Amino acid sequence: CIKNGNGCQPNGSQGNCCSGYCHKQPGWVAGYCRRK
Repeated sequence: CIKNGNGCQPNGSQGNCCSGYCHKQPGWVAGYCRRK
């Protein structure tokens, strides 16, 4: 969990990262976490 290299929003099933911040662009399938 956490960091720009971990699953967070693969298919929008209420995606949420422990950090409390994520990142998903309208292109890639699975959105990864984000710290800042």
